[PDB]
Amino acid sequence: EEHVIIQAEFYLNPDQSGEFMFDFDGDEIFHVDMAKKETVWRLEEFGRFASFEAQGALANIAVDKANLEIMTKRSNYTPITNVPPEVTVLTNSPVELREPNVLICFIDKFTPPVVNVTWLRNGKPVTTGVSETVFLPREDHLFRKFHYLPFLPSTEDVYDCRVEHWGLDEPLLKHWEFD
Amino acid sequence: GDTRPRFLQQDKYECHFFNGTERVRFLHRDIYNQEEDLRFDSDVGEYRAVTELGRPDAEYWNSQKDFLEDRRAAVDTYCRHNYGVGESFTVQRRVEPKVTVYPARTQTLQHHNLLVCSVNGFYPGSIEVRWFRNSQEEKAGVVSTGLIQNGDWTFQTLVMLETVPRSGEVYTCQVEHPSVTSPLTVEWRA
Amino acid sequence: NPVVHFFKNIVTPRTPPPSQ
Repeated sequence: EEHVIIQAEFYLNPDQSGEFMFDFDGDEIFHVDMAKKETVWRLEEFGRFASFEAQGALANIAVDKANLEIMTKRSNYTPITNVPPEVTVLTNSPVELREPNVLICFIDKFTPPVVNVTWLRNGKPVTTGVSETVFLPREDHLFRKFHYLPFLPSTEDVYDCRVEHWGLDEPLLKHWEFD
Repeated sequence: GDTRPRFLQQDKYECHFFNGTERVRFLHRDIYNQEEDLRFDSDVGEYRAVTELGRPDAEYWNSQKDFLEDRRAAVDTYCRHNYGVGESFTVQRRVEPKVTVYPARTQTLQHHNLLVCSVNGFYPGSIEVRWFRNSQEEKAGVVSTGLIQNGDWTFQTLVMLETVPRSGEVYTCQVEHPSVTSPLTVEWRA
Repeated sequence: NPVVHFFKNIVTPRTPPPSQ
Protein backbone atom coordinates (compact mmCIF):
# COMPACT_ATOMS: atom_id res chain seq x y z
CA GLU A 1 0.00 0.00 0.00
CA GLU A 2 1.11 3.55 -0.70
CA HIS A 3 -1.45 6.17 0.37
CA VAL A 4 -4.80 6.27 2.13
CA ILE A 5 -7.42 9.00 2.25
CA ILE A 6 -10.26 8.61 4.74
CA GLN A 7 -13.47 10.57 5.13
CA ALA A 8 -14.20 9.93 8.81
CA GLU A 9 -17.37 11.19 10.46
CA PHE A 10 -19.22 10.44 13.69
CA TYR A 11 -22.22 11.44 15.78
CA LEU A 12 -22.36 10.90 19.55
CA ASN A 13 -25.43 10.56 21.78
CA PRO A 14 -26.46 11.84 24.18
CA ASP A 15 -23.79 14.57 23.83
CA GLN A 16 -25.12 15.32 20.35
CA SER A 17 -21.59 15.87 19.07
CA GLY A 18 -20.68 15.25 15.49
CA GLU A 19 -17.52 15.40 13.47
CA PHE A 20 -16.52 15.29 9.83
CA MET A 21 -12.90 15.14 8.75
CA PHE A 22 -10.56 13.87 6.04
CA ASP A 23 -7.44 11.93 6.91
CA PHE A 24 -4.36 11.38 4.69
CA ASP A 25 -1.90 8.76 5.95
CA GLY A 26 -2.67 9.54 9.59
CA ASP A 27 -2.76 13.35 9.22
CA GLU A 28 -5.83 15.60 9.04
CA ILE A 29 -6.43 17.39 5.74
CA PHE A 30 -9.43 19.28 7.14
CA HIS A 31 -12.59 19.05 9.24
CA VAL A 32 -15.86 20.95 9.21
CA ASP A 33 -16.74 23.29 12.07
CA MET A 34 -20.31 22.18 12.83
CA ALA A 35 -20.95 25.42 14.72
CA LYS A 36 -19.65 27.88 12.11
CA LYS A 37 -20.69 25.60 9.23
CA GLU A 38 -17.30 26.06 7.58
CA THR A 39 -14.40 23.88 6.47
CA VAL A 40 -11.19 24.27 8.49
CA TRP A 41 -7.93 23.26 6.81
CA ARG A 42 -5.28 21.71 9.05
CA LEU A 43 -2.54 23.70 7.30
CA GLU A 44 -3.45 27.08 5.79
CA GLU A 45 -1.75 26.17 2.50
CA PHE A 46 -4.25 23.38 1.92
CA GLY A 47 -7.16 25.77 1.41
CA ARG A 48 -5.13 27.53 -1.28
CA PHE A 49 -5.27 24.45 -3.52
CA ALA A 50 -8.51 22.75 -2.58
CA SER A 51 -12.04 23.51 -1.46
CA PHE A 52 -14.79 21.60 0.30
CA GLU A 53 -18.46 22.50 0.55
CA ALA A 54 -19.11 22.22 4.29
CA GLN A 55 -22.85 21.89 3.72
CA GLY A 56 -22.08 18.39 2.45
CA ALA A 57 -20.62 17.44 5.83
CA LEU A 58 -23.52 18.90 7.79
CA ALA A 59 -25.99 16.82 5.76
CA ASN A 60 -23.99 13.64 6.42
CA ILE A 61 -23.88 14.35 10.14
CA ALA A 62 -27.64 14.89 10.41
CA VAL A 63 -28.00 11.56 8.63
CA ASP A 64 -25.50 9.87 10.94
CA LYS A 65 -27.54 11.04 13.93
CA ALA A 66 -30.74 9.64 12.40
CA ASN A 67 -28.96 6.37 11.61
CA LEU A 68 -27.47 6.16 15.13
CA GLU A 69 -30.93 6.39 16.67
CA ILE A 70 -32.02 3.32 14.70
CA MET A 71 -28.78 1.42 15.36
CA THR A 72 -29.00 2.19 19.08
CA LYS A 73 -32.45 0.61 19.32
CA ARG A 74 -31.53 -2.26 17.01
CA SER A 75 -28.59 -3.10 19.30
CA ASN A 76 -30.97 -3.32 22.26
CA TYR A 77 -29.46 -0.11 23.61
CA THR A 78 -25.96 -1.46 24.24
CA PRO A 79 -23.72 1.52 25.14
CA ILE A 80 -20.10 1.92 24.18
CA THR A 81 -17.40 0.67 26.56
CA ASN A 82 -15.13 3.49 27.78
CA VAL A 83 -11.54 3.00 26.68
CA PRO A 84 -9.29 5.38 28.69
CA PRO A 85 -6.58 7.40 26.88
CA GLU A 86 -2.82 7.03 26.82
CA VAL A 87 -1.26 10.44 27.40
CA THR A 88 2.21 11.67 26.43
CA VAL A 89 3.74 15.11 26.67
CA LEU A 90 6.56 16.18 24.37
CA THR A 91 8.15 19.25 22.85
CA ASN A 92 7.95 20.15 19.15
CA SER A 93 11.76 20.29 19.15
CA PRO A 94 14.80 20.16 21.46
CA VAL A 95 14.39 22.97 23.99
CA GLU A 96 16.79 25.81 24.60
CA LEU A 97 16.19 28.65 27.01
CA ARG A 98 14.56 31.72 25.43
CA GLU A 99 14.00 29.91 22.11
CA PRO A 100 10.22 29.80 21.38
CA ASN A 101 8.89 26.19 21.37
CA VAL A 102 5.67 24.20 21.63
CA LEU A 103 4.45 21.62 24.14
CA ILE A 104 2.46 18.76 22.65
CA CYS A 105 -0.08 16.72 24.60
CA PHE A 106 -0.87 13.57 22.69
CA ILE A 107 -4.04 11.74 23.80
CA ASP A 108 -4.26 8.29 22.24
CA LYS A 109 -6.30 5.07 21.94
CA PHE A 110 -9.54 6.19 23.61
CA THR A 111 -13.31 6.23 23.10
CA PRO A 112 -15.89 7.71 23.20
CA PRO A 113 -14.59 10.94 21.55
CA VAL A 114 -15.13 13.25 24.51
CA VAL A 115 -12.18 14.44 26.54
CA ASN A 116 -11.29 17.42 28.69
CA VAL A 117 -7.71 18.60 28.31
CA THR A 118 -6.14 21.45 30.30
CA TRP A 119 -2.63 22.95 30.36
CA LEU A 120 -1.05 23.94 33.66
CA ARG A 121 1.94 26.22 34.23
CA ASN A 122 3.36 25.96 37.76
CA GLY A 123 -0.02 24.64 38.89
CA LYS A 124 -2.22 27.28 37.26
CA PRO A 125 -4.30 26.76 34.10
CA VAL A 126 -3.04 28.55 31.00
CA THR A 127 -4.90 29.11 27.73
CA THR A 128 -2.94 31.85 25.97
CA GLY A 129 -2.05 30.73 22.47
CA VAL A 130 -3.20 27.14 22.98
CA SER A 131 -4.73 25.23 20.08
CA GLU A 132 -5.98 21.68 19.48
CA THR A 133 -7.01 19.22 16.78
CA VAL A 134 -10.37 17.46 16.51
CA PHE A 135 -10.66 13.73 17.17
CA LEU A 136 -8.57 11.77 14.68
CA PRO A 137 -9.53 8.21 13.60
CA ARG A 138 -7.62 5.04 14.45
CA GLU A 139 -7.84 1.76 12.54
CA ASP A 140 -9.21 0.09 15.69
CA HIS A 141 -11.93 2.77 15.68
CA LEU A 142 -10.64 4.43 18.85
CA PHE A 143 -9.41 8.03 18.63
CA ARG A 144 -6.30 10.23 18.81
CA LYS A 145 -6.10 13.96 19.60
CA PHE A 146 -3.40 16.64 19.90
CA HIS A 147 -3.30 19.67 22.18
CA TYR A 148 -0.60 22.35 21.83
CA LEU A 149 0.96 24.97 24.07
CA PRO A 150 3.44 27.49 22.64
CA PHE A 151 5.93 28.60 25.28
CA LEU A 152 9.19 30.31 26.12
CA PRO A 153 11.48 27.76 27.89
CA SER A 154 12.26 28.63 31.52
CA THR A 155 14.24 26.62 34.10
CA GLU A 156 11.70 27.76 36.69
CA ASP A 157 8.54 26.57 34.97
CA VAL A 158 6.82 23.20 35.34
CA TYR A 159 4.00 22.29 32.96
CA ASP A 160 1.23 19.70 33.17
CA CYS A 161 -1.17 18.35 30.59
CA ARG A 162 -4.32 17.37 32.54
CA VAL A 163 -6.63 14.84 30.89
CA GLU A 164 -10.17 13.84 31.86
CA HIS A 165 -12.07 10.90 30.35
CA TRP A 166 -14.96 8.75 31.55
CA GLY A 167 -12.75 5.69 31.23
CA LEU A 168 -10.32 7.04 33.84
CA ASP A 169 -10.65 6.40 37.58
CA GLU A 170 -9.08 9.83 38.13
CA PRO A 171 -8.06 12.78 35.93
CA LEU A 172 -4.54 12.25 34.61
CA LEU A 173 -1.50 14.55 34.80
CA LYS A 174 1.57 14.34 32.54
CA HIS A 175 4.51 16.47 33.71
CA TRP A 176 7.16 18.32 31.68
CA GLU A 177 9.78 20.86 32.76
CA PHE A 178 13.02 22.22 31.41
CA ASP A 179 15.56 19.53 32.06
CA GLY B 1 -19.91 13.27 36.89
CA ASP B 2 -21.89 12.34 33.79
CA THR B 3 -22.16 8.55 33.83
CA ARG B 4 -24.94 8.26 31.26
CA PRO B 5 -24.43 5.57 28.58
CA ARG B 6 -22.95 6.82 25.29
CA PHE B 7 -23.97 5.63 21.83
CA LEU B 8 -21.57 6.26 18.98
CA GLN B 9 -22.04 6.15 15.23
CA GLN B 10 -19.03 6.20 12.90
CA ASP B 11 -18.76 6.01 9.12
CA LYS B 12 -15.45 5.87 7.31
CA TYR B 13 -15.08 6.16 3.57
CA GLU B 14 -11.63 4.83 2.71
CA CYS B 15 -9.65 5.18 -0.47
CA HIS B 16 -6.48 3.09 -0.71
CA PHE B 17 -4.09 3.98 -3.53
CA PHE B 18 -1.37 1.70 -4.89
CA ASN B 19 1.34 2.95 -7.27
CA GLY B 20 -0.24 6.32 -8.01
CA THR B 21 -3.89 5.61 -8.76
CA GLU B 22 -3.05 2.51 -10.79
CA ARG B 23 -4.95 0.38 -8.31
CA VAL B 24 -7.59 1.88 -6.02
CA ARG B 25 -9.71 0.17 -3.37
CA PHE B 26 -12.80 1.93 -2.03
CA LEU B 27 -14.20 0.95 1.35
CA HIS B 28 -17.24 2.09 3.31
CA ARG B 29 -17.06 1.00 6.96
CA ASP B 30 -20.01 1.59 9.29
CA ILE B 31 -19.09 1.32 12.95
CA TYR B 32 -21.44 1.17 15.94
CA ASN B 33 -19.61 2.17 19.16
CA GLN B 34 -16.41 0.23 18.51
CA GLU B 35 -17.61 -2.59 16.25
CA GLU B 36 -17.63 -2.32 12.46
CA ASP B 37 -21.02 -3.83 11.56
CA LEU B 38 -21.38 -3.18 7.83
CA ARG B 39 -18.90 -2.86 4.98
CA PHE B 40 -18.78 -2.16 1.27
CA ASP B 41 -15.51 -3.28 -0.29
CA SER B 42 -15.03 -2.13 -3.90
CA ASP B 43 -13.38 -5.51 -4.53
CA VAL B 44 -16.58 -7.33 -3.55
CA GLY B 45 -19.11 -5.17 -5.35
CA GLU B 46 -21.76 -5.19 -2.64
CA TYR B 47 -22.54 -4.54 1.00
CA ARG B 48 -22.01 -7.33 3.49
CA ALA B 49 -22.65 -7.44 7.22
CA VAL B 50 -19.56 -7.93 9.37
CA THR B 51 -21.72 -8.38 12.48
CA GLU B 52 -25.41 -9.15 12.97
CA LEU B 53 -26.20 -5.48 13.57
CA GLY B 54 -25.40 -4.67 9.96
CA ARG B 55 -27.36 -7.56 8.45
CA PRO B 56 -30.60 -5.60 7.89
CA ASP B 57 -28.70 -2.77 6.22
CA ALA B 58 -26.58 -4.95 3.95
CA GLU B 59 -29.70 -6.64 2.60
CA TYR B 60 -31.43 -3.32 1.96
CA TRP B 61 -28.62 -1.40 0.27
CA ASN B 62 -27.74 -4.28 -2.02
CA SER B 63 -31.35 -4.40 -3.21
CA GLN B 64 -30.90 -0.80 -4.35
CA LYS B 65 -29.51 -1.18 -7.87
CA ASP B 66 -29.09 2.56 -8.50
CA PHE B 67 -27.38 3.13 -5.14
CA LEU B 68 -25.27 0.01 -5.52
CA GLU B 69 -24.08 1.23 -8.93
CA ASP B 70 -23.08 4.60 -7.48
CA ARG B 71 -20.95 2.93 -4.79
CA ARG B 72 -19.33 0.80 -7.47
CA ALA B 73 -18.15 3.96 -9.24
CA ALA B 74 -16.70 5.52 -6.07
CA VAL B 75 -13.18 4.32 -6.86
CA ASP B 76 -13.33 6.76 -9.77
CA THR B 77 -15.85 9.49 -8.91
CA TYR B 78 -14.67 9.73 -5.31
CA CYS B 79 -11.26 8.18 -4.78
CA ARG B 80 -9.35 9.17 -7.94
CA HIS B 81 -11.05 12.58 -8.00
CA ASN B 82 -9.97 13.50 -4.49
CA TYR B 83 -6.53 11.99 -5.02
CA GLY B 84 -6.18 14.23 -8.05
CA VAL B 85 -7.29 17.27 -6.05
CA GLY B 86 -5.03 16.63 -3.07
CA GLU B 87 -1.96 15.03 -4.66
CA SER B 88 0.02 18.26 -4.92
CA PHE B 89 0.11 18.97 -1.16
CA THR B 90 -0.20 15.46 0.29
CA VAL B 91 1.29 12.76 -1.93
CA GLN B 92 3.96 15.27 -3.02
CA ARG B 93 4.56 16.88 0.37
CA ARG B 94 8.20 16.87 1.45
CA VAL B 95 9.84 18.60 4.38
CA GLU B 96 13.53 18.15 5.14
CA PRO B 97 14.50 16.99 8.69
CA LYS B 98 16.38 19.33 11.00
CA VAL B 99 19.17 17.27 12.60
CA THR B 100 20.88 18.21 15.86
CA VAL B 101 23.17 16.21 18.14
CA TYR B 102 23.68 16.66 21.89
CA PRO B 103 24.19 14.69 25.13
CA ALA B 104 21.07 13.82 27.14
CA ARG B 105 20.28 16.45 29.77
CA THR B 106 19.67 13.67 32.31
CA GLN B 107 22.09 10.81 32.94
CA THR B 108 22.09 7.58 34.94
CA LEU B 109 25.45 5.78 34.98
CA GLN B 110 28.30 8.33 35.09
CA HIS B 111 31.28 7.32 32.95
CA HIS B 112 29.19 6.50 29.91
CA ASN B 113 27.73 9.26 27.76
CA LEU B 114 24.24 9.34 26.28
CA LEU B 115 24.32 11.10 22.93
CA VAL B 116 21.04 12.21 21.38
CA CYS B 117 20.43 12.63 17.66
CA SER B 118 17.21 14.61 17.20
CA VAL B 119 15.58 14.55 13.75
CA ASN B 120 12.82 17.16 13.72
CA GLY B 121 10.02 18.41 11.50
CA PHE B 122 10.26 15.97 8.62
CA TYR B 123 7.74 14.48 6.16
CA PRO B 124 7.00 11.84 4.94
CA GLY B 125 7.49 9.62 7.99
CA SER B 126 9.84 7.25 6.15
CA ILE B 127 13.36 7.87 7.48
CA GLU B 128 16.68 6.18 8.37
CA VAL B 129 18.83 7.40 11.26
CA ARG B 130 22.22 5.80 11.93
CA TRP B 131 25.25 6.41 14.16
CA PHE B 132 28.90 6.20 13.09
CA ARG B 133 31.94 6.02 15.37
CA ASN B 134 34.34 7.69 12.87
CA SER B 135 33.32 5.32 10.03
CA GLN B 136 31.75 2.35 11.79
CA GLU B 137 27.98 2.27 12.30
CA GLU B 138 27.48 1.74 16.03
CA LYS B 139 24.56 -0.62 15.41
CA ALA B 140 24.83 -1.44 19.12
CA GLY B 141 23.87 0.65 22.13
CA VAL B 142 21.34 2.57 20.05
CA VAL B 143 17.79 3.23 21.22
CA SER B 144 15.11 5.12 19.31
CA THR B 145 11.75 6.64 20.17
CA GLY B 146 10.58 5.39 16.81
CA LEU B 147 8.49 7.54 14.48
CA ILE B 148 6.51 10.22 16.32
CA GLN B 149 3.69 12.30 14.82
CA ASN B 150 3.41 15.95 15.83
CA GLY B 151 -0.10 16.18 14.42
CA ASP B 152 0.83 19.02 12.05
CA TRP B 153 2.13 17.00 9.09
CA THR B 154 5.63 16.78 10.52
CA PHE B 155 7.33 13.92 12.32
CA GLN B 156 10.21 13.73 14.78
CA THR B 157 12.36 10.94 16.14
CA LEU B 158 15.23 10.76 18.61
CA VAL B 159 17.95 8.12 18.32
CA MET B 160 20.07 7.84 21.47
CA LEU B 161 23.54 6.26 21.58
CA GLU B 162 25.23 5.06 24.78
CA THR B 163 28.94 5.89 24.56
CA VAL B 164 32.18 6.38 26.48
CA PRO B 165 33.93 9.78 25.96
CA ARG B 166 37.38 8.99 24.55
CA SER B 167 39.82 11.56 23.18
CA GLY B 168 40.05 11.48 19.39
CA GLU B 169 36.59 10.06 18.70
CA VAL B 170 34.22 11.70 16.22
CA TYR B 171 30.66 10.35 16.35
CA THR B 172 28.41 11.13 13.39
CA CYS B 173 24.63 10.91 13.03
CA GLN B 174 23.62 10.06 9.46
CA VAL B 175 20.05 10.69 8.26
CA GLU B 176 18.42 9.49 5.04
CA HIS B 177 15.08 10.96 4.01
CA PRO B 178 13.27 11.26 0.67
CA SER B 179 13.51 15.06 0.95
CA VAL B 180 17.28 14.96 0.40
CA THR B 181 19.35 13.56 -2.47
CA SER B 182 22.26 12.72 -0.17
CA PRO B 183 22.21 11.80 3.53
CA LEU B 184 22.43 14.54 6.16
CA THR B 185 25.27 14.16 8.64
CA VAL B 186 26.04 15.78 11.97
CA GLU B 187 29.29 15.22 13.86
CA TRP B 188 29.83 15.58 17.58
CA ARG B 189 33.07 17.15 18.81
CA ALA B 190 33.95 14.97 21.82
CA ASN C 1 -13.32 31.39 -14.71
CA PRO C 2 -10.43 30.81 -12.23
CA VAL C 3 -11.65 27.24 -11.56
CA VAL C 4 -11.98 25.73 -8.08
CA HIS C 5 -11.03 22.17 -7.14
CA PHE C 6 -13.34 20.57 -4.56
CA PHE C 7 -12.76 17.46 -2.49
CA LYS C 8 -15.89 15.32 -2.87
CA ASN C 9 -17.59 13.62 0.06
CA ILE C 10 -19.50 10.36 -0.12
CA VAL C 11 -23.14 11.09 0.71
CA THR C 12 -24.45 8.89 3.48
CA PRO C 13 -28.09 7.82 2.94
CA ARG C 14 -30.72 7.49 5.64
CA THR C 15 -31.24 4.02 7.10
CA PRO C 16 -34.84 2.87 6.48
CA PRO C 17 -37.14 2.43 9.48
CA PRO C 18 -37.41 -1.19 10.75
CA SER C 19 -41.17 -1.05 10.07
CA GLN C 20 -43.87 -2.05 12.57
